[PDB]
Amino acid sequence: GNKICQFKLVLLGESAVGKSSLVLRFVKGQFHEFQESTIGAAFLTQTVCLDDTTVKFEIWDTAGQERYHSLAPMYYRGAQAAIVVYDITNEESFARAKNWVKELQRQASPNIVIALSGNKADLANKRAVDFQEAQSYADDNSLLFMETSAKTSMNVNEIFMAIAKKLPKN
Ligand SMILES: Nc1nc2c(ncn2[C@@H]2O[C@H](COP(=O)(O)OP(=O)(O)NP(=O)(O)O)[C@@H](O)[C@H]2O)c(=O)[nH]1
Ligand SMILES: [Mg+2]
Repeated sequence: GNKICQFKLVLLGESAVGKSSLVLRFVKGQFHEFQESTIGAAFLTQTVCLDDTTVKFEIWDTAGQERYHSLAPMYYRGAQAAIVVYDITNEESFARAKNWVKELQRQASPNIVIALSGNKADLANKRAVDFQEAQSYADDNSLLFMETSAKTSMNVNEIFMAIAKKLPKN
């Protein structure tokens, strides 16, 4: 089809949950076991086919370390969507994700679409966050939830595409 559109997506979450890995998997079909912690933010783009539309994702991959918290609004101001990422093996990272969700609900655009990624789902033998508990949390907060693995690719294209399908369209 011959339509085109573009939107801004921000990833937020505790350091080491796999934000950069998810973006690299989606954008480059790449996964690096040895990824350096991000400084401030990184920016990448992917263009995909969705139905009749060529959709360009402008992706802001934020640094999750607490020392960068005050920069976050620069990165989510203006975003049409967010993915808040946690690590399914780390309950504290899940708690931190909930606080990022609260911040977005209070301070981001009121029409932002927010997804929740329970990442590192390939490490389910070390699970700390019950799937159904996270799904219920997501449902109660109007969040798109998927468990993902940047390492295997599980649900990575799916979560990004599902967001793009739910961006307002008349
Ligand atoms: N097993 C597994 N490891 C993963 C997965 N996603 C990321 N990792 C690993 O987790 C580590 C941290 O990933 P990274 O993408 O740098 O995390 P981040 O959220 O961008 N960290 P920061 O916020 O500090 O930039 C890396 O060693 C990476 O290989 C995944 O789905 N499964
Ligand atoms: Mg990173």
